[PDB]
Amino acid sequence: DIQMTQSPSSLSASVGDRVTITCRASQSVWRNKFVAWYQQKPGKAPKRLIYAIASLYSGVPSRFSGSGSGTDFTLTISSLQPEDFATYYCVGHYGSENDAYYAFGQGTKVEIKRTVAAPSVFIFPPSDEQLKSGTASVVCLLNNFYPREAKVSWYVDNALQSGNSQESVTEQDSKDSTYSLSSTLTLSKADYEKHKVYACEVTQGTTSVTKSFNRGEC
Amino acid sequence: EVQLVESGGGLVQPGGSLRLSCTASGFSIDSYGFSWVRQAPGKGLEHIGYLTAGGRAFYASWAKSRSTITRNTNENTVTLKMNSLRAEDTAVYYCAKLGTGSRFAIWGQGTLVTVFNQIKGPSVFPLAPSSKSTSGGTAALGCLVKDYFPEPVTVSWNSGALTSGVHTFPAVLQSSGLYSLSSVVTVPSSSLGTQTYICNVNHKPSNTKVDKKVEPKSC
Ligand SMILES: [Cl-]
Ligand SMILES: [Cl-]
Repeated sequence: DIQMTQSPSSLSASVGDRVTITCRASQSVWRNKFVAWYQQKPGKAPKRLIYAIASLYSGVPSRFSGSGSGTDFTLTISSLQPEDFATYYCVGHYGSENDAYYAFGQGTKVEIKRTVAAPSVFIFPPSDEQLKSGTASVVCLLNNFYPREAKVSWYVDNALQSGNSQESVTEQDSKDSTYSLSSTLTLSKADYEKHKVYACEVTQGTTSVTKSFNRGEC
Repeated sequence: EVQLVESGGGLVQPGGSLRLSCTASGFSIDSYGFSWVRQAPGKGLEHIGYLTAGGRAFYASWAKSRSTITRNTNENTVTLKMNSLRAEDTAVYYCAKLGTGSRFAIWGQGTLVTVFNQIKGPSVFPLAPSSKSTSGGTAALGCLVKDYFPEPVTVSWNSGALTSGVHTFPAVLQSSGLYSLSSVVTVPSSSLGTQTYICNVNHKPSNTKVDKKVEPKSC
């Protein structure tokens, strides 16, 4: 049936940059113009910005414009603002006497470039309560930093860990456009009590910050 | 005035069915075509099917074998039924007039359907503020929310009174097949002796709520 092929899947741009998002319909859309653009911010429903290729809905800022010709459609953001952090979707309609179909593009995640910012780093030992369950979780927090790319390595008695940790990252903040990131190391109680020095090593660029603790010591 | 409201969301076992109603107010449901759309957690939007103003139903090919879209003018509703559900069918389901080429566009608020092979309430452990917390500076603390299923869990701090500086991470799927997440907050280190900090963890799927006071650990 109909597909909408959207690119790029993601982009990062500085405030005031011009942003271009494209969508190619797999065949001609209804009346060559039944394409809309939607915006979705974290935790909210999709909001329509533009319809019929280029009609800006009332109250949508004029820095959003739509264009299109043939089966190609483009969303342009002329001066990217901080409140424009979102995922954008094209949606097209195909119709005939015996057809009525719709297709969403995959979405384009737009993130706002900002000045590099180093994380505040925190390490948290496992709780005594958890240890009674037979498992120990060691948590490392990288708070309010930029860019998102960071290497987080776990060391147990100076031994580099592999395969026993998982990371999670927040969505870009609305106040400072930063991220926060957690890395959680999971060990058996037996192994946790078998070692003393626990360290989380955070590397961004040319700098490594290591936060550690000694099991049992205050 | 003009509104669409989805109802019928909930928990479904694999192989089960969902049945969602979309109730219109302010206009007649038979005067426009309406789509059903869904979004898996953290994923994109997927069109399921569309019921024309004329009352003809057209389905995305993948949905045709187990989806039915109907309309009831007396109740002013459009309805989605989908059977033989799998985990991949977990999503927020919306009804909508998508307005690809017309001025009128309207979406319901969305209703969550969760296809679950298991139920398990979370264990909650403190992420205690470090003893090395900087005096007159900033401390980090939180709660570790471990080993629950299905998603989601919600976390507030001090019953919603503490929002500044809170980060609740997206959950990760552990190798055990269970979810885990942490929620952290930064606070003045000078508050640690005086201000009580409680994380409120809610896991509706298991009807479980945990409130955990997080305090500096004893030396
Ligand atoms: Cl028309
Ligand atoms: Cl779609």
